[PDB]
Amino acid sequence: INGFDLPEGNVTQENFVDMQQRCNASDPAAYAQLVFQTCDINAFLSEAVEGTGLAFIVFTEAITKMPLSPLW
Amino acid sequence: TIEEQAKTFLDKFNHEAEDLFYQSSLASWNYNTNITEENVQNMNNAGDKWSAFLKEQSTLAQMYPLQEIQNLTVKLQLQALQQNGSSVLSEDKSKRLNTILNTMSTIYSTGKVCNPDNPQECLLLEPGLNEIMANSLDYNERLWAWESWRSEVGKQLRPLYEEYVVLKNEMARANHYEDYGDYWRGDYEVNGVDGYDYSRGQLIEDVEHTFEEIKPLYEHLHAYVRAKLMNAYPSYISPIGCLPAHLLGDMWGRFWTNLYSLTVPFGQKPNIDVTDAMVDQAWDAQRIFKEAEKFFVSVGLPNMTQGFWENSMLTDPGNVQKAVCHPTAWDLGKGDFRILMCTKVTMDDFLTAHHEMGHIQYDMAYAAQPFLLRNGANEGFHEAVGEIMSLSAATPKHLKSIGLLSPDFQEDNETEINFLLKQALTIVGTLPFTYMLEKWRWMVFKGEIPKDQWMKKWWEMKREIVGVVEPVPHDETYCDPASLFHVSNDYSFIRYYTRTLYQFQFQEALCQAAKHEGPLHKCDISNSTEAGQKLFNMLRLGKSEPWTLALENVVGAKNMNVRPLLNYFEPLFTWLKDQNKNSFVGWSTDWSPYADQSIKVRISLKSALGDKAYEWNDNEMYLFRSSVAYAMRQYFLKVKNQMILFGEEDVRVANLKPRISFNFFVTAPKNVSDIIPRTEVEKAIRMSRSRINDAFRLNDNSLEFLGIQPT
Amino acid sequence: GWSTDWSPYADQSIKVRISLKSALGDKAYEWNDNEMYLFRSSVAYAMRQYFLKVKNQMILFGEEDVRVANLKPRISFNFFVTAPKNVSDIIPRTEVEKAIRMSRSRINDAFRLNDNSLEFLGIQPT
Amino acid sequence: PDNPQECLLLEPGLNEIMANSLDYNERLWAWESWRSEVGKQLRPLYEEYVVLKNEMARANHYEDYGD
Ligand SMILES: *[C@@H]1O[C@H](CO)[C@@H](O[C@@H]2O[C@H](CO)[C@@H](O)[C@H](O)[C@H]2NC(C)=O)[C@H](O)[C@H]1NC(C)=O
Ligand SMILES: *[C@@H]1O[C@H](CO)[C@@H](O[C@@H]2O[C@H](CO)[C@@H](O)[C@H](O)[C@H]2NC(C)=O)[C@H](O)[C@H]1NC(C)=O
Ligand SMILES: *[C@@H]1O[C@H](CO)[C@@H](O[C@@H]2O[C@H](CO)[C@@H](O)[C@H](O)[C@H]2NC(C)=O)[C@H](O)[C@H]1NC(C)=O
Ligand SMILES: *[C@@H]1O[C@H](CO)[C@@H](O[C@@H]2O[C@H](CO)[C@@H](O)[C@H](O)[C@H]2NC(C)=O)[C@H](O)[C@H]1NC(C)=O
Ligand SMILES: *[C@@H]1O[C@H](CO)[C@@H](O[C@@H]2O[C@H](CO)[C@@H](O)[C@H](O)[C@H]2NC(C)=O)[C@H](O)[C@H]1NC(C)=O
Ligand SMILES: *[C@@H]1O[C@H](CO)[C@@H](O[C@@H]2O[C@H](CO)[C@@H](O)[C@H](O)[C@H]2NC(C)=O)[C@H](O)[C@H]1NC(C)=O
Ligand SMILES: *[C@@H]1O[C@H](CO)[C@@H](O[C@@H]2O[C@H](CO)[C@@H](O)[C@H](O)[C@H]2NC(C)=O)[C@H](O)[C@H]1NC(C)=O
Ligand SMILES: CCNC(=O)CCc1cccc(Br)c1
Repeated sequence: INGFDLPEGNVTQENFVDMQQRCNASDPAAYAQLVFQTCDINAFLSEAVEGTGLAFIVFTEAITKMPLSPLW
Repeated sequence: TIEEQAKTFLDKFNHEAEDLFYQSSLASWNYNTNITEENVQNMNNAGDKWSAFLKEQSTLAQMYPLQEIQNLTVKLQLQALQQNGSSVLSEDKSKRLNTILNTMSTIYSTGKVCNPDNPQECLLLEPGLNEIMANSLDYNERLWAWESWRSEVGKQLRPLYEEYVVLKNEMARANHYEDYGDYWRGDYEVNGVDGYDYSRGQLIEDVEHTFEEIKPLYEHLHAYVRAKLMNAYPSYISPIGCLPAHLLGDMWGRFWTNLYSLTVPFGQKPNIDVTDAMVDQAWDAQRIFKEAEKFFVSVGLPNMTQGFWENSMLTDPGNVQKAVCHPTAWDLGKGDFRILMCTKVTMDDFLTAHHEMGHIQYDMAYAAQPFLLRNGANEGFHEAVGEIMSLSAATPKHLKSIGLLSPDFQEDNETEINFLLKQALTIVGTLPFTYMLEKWRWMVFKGEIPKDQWMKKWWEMKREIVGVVEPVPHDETYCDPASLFHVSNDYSFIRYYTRTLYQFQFQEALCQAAKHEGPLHKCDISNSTEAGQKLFNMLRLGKSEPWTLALENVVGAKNMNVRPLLNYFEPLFTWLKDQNKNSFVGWSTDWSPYADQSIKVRISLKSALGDKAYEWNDNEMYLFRSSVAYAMRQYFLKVKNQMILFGEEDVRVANLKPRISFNFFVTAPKNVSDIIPRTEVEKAIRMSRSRINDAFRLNDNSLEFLGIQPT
Repeated sequence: GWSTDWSPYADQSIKVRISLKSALGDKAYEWNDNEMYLFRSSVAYAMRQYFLKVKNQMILFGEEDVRVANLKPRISFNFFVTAPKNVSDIIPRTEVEKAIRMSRSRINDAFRLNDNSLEFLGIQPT
Repeated sequence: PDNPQECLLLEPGLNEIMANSLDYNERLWAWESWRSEVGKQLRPLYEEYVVLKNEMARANHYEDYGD
């Protein structure tokens, strides 16, 4: 949306990959320089934590993104 | 039938027309040489009577169609009368259109630019703004005049041109035409002449194709001039970018001739100026005219009619009475040929004599044609003829043989490169300007360019085709094209482009007949009877036959070819490529003279406001510039303790996108040349960033001032 | 005799009270000419919005059309709006009140004020 | 304001309006426009003028330029 000044909210999960190639065709030289991470939900689950991290790195973080974080 | 009665009407018209026309032409000639209020009324009455007659005949022409007409002569004349034009539009529409035209012309003619320092001093274009854009080399002064011209007359013409385009399109469509641009392209279009048939759209295709052929030569010319402009204007031209529009040597950058002063190939090498030898030989305007006459006779073209000599303003009246000094080859008609001009003993006047008398030659040649067929094959034929005449006379050989140039004279290749570059500045320089202007107008008339994108596409085309960049961003409130005379005064421009091609084709063809063994650039078609014959073939033809056939009459072709133009500048081209060996040849359509101090600003609403997010409109943008002006004022009054009256107008926003991204650069309250540096602007931004966010209910994350980092 | 209070523009003039310290206390910026410039710009923005929305009329109102009078250390002043280039054409107080109502939030935001602190005498929340 | 090309000076154009024109709008235009265009241009000059004039008179043994 930045590298192509697309109207904010024009591109969503519903229309990412088609607007990747579309915008690629529109301006490939001005598309190649864009860098995209491999955002896959499944991997995020197989991302195990070692040691005591399930309480001090996974739960403690998830708590901060839950209202009543302090109570939680 | 009908065809017979159609001929009958045309015959009656031609006889009556010739006399009625004579009156009008004579009347105007009399006033043009007298400039007396009495003569004003005289010509006015004659014109009205003559125009009225033509109108009446137009109605009579309509009765007889063109389909059943088989004879081309009668058919052509009938078409030339049957043309309804603005008459097709309703009285109200016509009157409004006329008012639009008058207003546009009046604004252009009487528009004034007051000096920012002193408002009491206000310059009009012709006297003041022209002497700046042509003479002043001050970057600031040149920018001021350029920007102010478009910031005043151009803005006033903006709404007028818009309505003008609508009414013109209505008239053209009502006259059975695609658009007003299609209406104009009708000039070259040829129908019912097998092997000469031409199309309006074909003109477009031809011009575009030929433009590609001259593209490389222009690229080298731009690269060379760019280097020189960089030297004349240091830290103002990038060696890989376009050229600031206010540094092209004139108000619109139409010609690069003034740049010759700073772009001279060989400063040490001057140009042949016989203006002194002429005076030494006691030359006179009459003398130079006789020399022009002799030039034509040398190529077989006939001597000036004795009557012409009897009735021709060939010098300044300089008496109780005054006369228009503008060179004019008058053709009063009914075998009446005259020339009005305040000519002097000058090399330019000498060449002008050949040019003007060349037009008279064309007029005399097609004088036998029907009243409606007495004209150049197309709009670019008559002027081209005049041009080749002056060119042949300008040749050092011509001057040397006529005694104006010393027989012992030696034309150094450096002096020749000097000559060629000066000509390229006037010719190759105007080709992209002319092409891009007609392309823009054609697109605008046919609706290719929406009104909301007029200025947008104007400057895109300028950056790409012409390689010229605006020194300041101009939104649709500006009407830069209208700021030019021909646009503001409803005239076609493709004539100039086509003329240039035709001229070189004609010259080269005549050179071939003249058996010239030297470069075309220094080809002298003088003393070439055979070449005169070829020229004459089209000359006598007039409008009786198609322009494509007339091209065959001289050049021996149908469509215009730029190859002869390229051939003429081939020596210069080689030199230019040599000079541009080290330099970059081309330009960046991304370079801007204001991009350096431009701050990109992304506005995010759905991210921050989300639901109930206000839509960013022109008023939102108005608030933003006002907010920036506020910050600049605060910053100056606090950090520098300077109460500067910054205004939203000083906030020069650019590259607006649907992401609500744009680039802005703050300038001085009344000095476009004074642009506030990005550093100081960033300090102002940071000082009031909170307040700015408050104004748009946004935040540093949503309101991204790229480079201004929130802490 | 005459009263030195009647003015040809008083009729469509809106009185405005501004209470920075009431809504800000500490960190309460000093109202200067720049704050006034911002105010006139904010009013012009509102007039434009109101006209383009209610009247669909793109009228280019500028801070210069916002004619301010009787400026007091209370930060109270009387303003009226004129046509973009017509001193004679004074925008009627009714229209101006509607324009304010429409963008009042926005104006309050710009001065970190609220209906209470930004007292637009004659305009009230509901 | 309608036609920028027609610009009246004070001696004849603005004076004839202020002396003859009976149009509230026209009269208001002339009056206001005169002060807005020329009156602003004189403000800074008049300020300096006052300072220099007072200096001169003070140096000529006077309380002020008024004295
Ligand atoms: C088209 O019309 C012209 C006009 O008359 C014709 O030209 C003439 O031709 C005849 C026959 O040779 C001559 O006697 C006349 O003197 C000519 N008149 C003029 C004024 O040119 C021409 O022949 C016609 N051609 C066609 C195609 O019908
Ligand atoms: C110019 O005006 C004439 C006069 O009406 C037009 O000719 C007519 O065209 C229509 C449509 O084909 C016919 O129905 C009429 O009978 C024609 N009348 C006459 C007497 O010519 C002509 O089409 C118009 N041309 C333009 C340029 O609009
Ligand atoms: C065209 O030919 C004429 C005819 O000779 C040239 O006129 C002569 O010029 C030379 C040079 O001054 C004189 O010595 C001759 O006496 C002239 N003769 C006549 C009869 O005019 C003319 O100079 C030629 N022009 C060019 C460009 O070569
Ligand atoms: C005109 O021609 C001369 C003759 O060649 C050119 O002089 C040369 O210039 C180049 C570039 O500096 C040198 O490398 C050559 O050695 C020079 N040769 C001679 C014999 O002088 C001159 O540069 C040319 N001028 C123009 C039109 O560019
Ligand atoms: C307006 O601003 C411009 C740019 O700030 C001023 O032009 C500069 O003047 C200085 C001093 O002579 C030069 O060193 C710079 O090179 C100039 N800049 C450019 C871009 O040429 C200009 O003098 C100011 N004029 C006014 C009207 O205040
Ligand atoms: C300039 O403002 C004056 C004052 O409002 C206008 O005069 C009135 O305008 C309205 C609307 O056009 C009419 O209904 C009144 O009858 C007008 N008469 C008055 C007050 O004189 C005037 O029309 C405006 N002119 C321009 C140029 O906008
Ligand atoms: C006009 O100029 C003279 C010349 O200086 C002033 O006379 C002097 O005044 C001051 C103050 O009274 C004395 O201290 C000097 O000794 C005087 N000098 C001479 C030579 O007369 C005179 O005051 C000036 N006029 C005014 C009114 O200020
Ligand atoms: C402090 C060491 N403990 C851990 O890391 C994990 C403990 C833990 C996490 C979530 C639910 C439960 Br029941 C226990």
